[PDB]
Amino acid sequence: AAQTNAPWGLARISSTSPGTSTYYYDESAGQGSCVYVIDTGIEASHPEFEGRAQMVKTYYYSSRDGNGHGTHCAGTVGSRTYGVAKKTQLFGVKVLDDNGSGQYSTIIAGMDFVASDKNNRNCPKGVVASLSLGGGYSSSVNSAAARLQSSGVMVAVAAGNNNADARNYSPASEPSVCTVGASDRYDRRSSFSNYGSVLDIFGPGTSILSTWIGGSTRSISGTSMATPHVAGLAAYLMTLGKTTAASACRYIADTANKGDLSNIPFGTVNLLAYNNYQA
Ligand SMILES: [Ca+2]
Ligand SMILES: [Ca+2]
Repeated sequence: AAQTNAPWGLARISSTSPGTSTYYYDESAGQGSCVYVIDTGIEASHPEFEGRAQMVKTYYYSSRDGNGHGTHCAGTVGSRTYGVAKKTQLFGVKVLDDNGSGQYSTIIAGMDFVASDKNNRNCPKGVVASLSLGGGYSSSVNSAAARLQSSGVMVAVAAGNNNADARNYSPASEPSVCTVGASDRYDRRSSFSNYGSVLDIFGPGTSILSTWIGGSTRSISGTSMATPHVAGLAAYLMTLGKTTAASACRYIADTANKGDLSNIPFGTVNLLAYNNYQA
């Protein structure tokens, strides 16, 4: 299946090379897999989610995404136009308030909620979690991402937008999860992207067009937008029976476009998330 004049990020993850604008992907499109977006929530009622999105848990007055971040990250995961996995189920978990911040205790509850809640959802194809959030190192948060991962959920976390080594950010520094750096359309590492041995993969991160609240659309940059891409890709690859939750990260890193990116620090992996789809 080809989606012409697709956002550059989608087009790129179906491409050996930059500069193309068609997104190629198996028409299965992550159907029957579930991506839990742990973020500010999801405007489920956005025409772009086609009913496939729902808020499953909040730690605040409203499960409504007043911020947008989560709706935008959910969009890049499984929105019809902007999503990688156009047929995946998206499960909003609002750990972040409408100011886009959240206590580490809350976030941890959210990761643990998903580990359990997946046993309450139909995901024959397998479960993904897209942690487009981060902050200072915290072994507690790291352990929570590890647990989620262990629980049989592919976890994709942002490296962080600090242009520093991601060893010093959580859950970015957790070994067991898929730490995602960000690239731009010209295959450069996004200026803001965190790096370091801990990173597993890059994903489109700069000027990522995706769904926004008030049923709208807008481009925003950040490793936070790379992550949904890779989460999405994991949902697409699990539905194709090409990988499992446990090994998805490895499988994405094996099948990635190698050496393509410029401005990658020595000892950071030069791997760009590829769907490795042949039409
Ligand atoms: Ca674009
Ligand atoms: Ca976002």
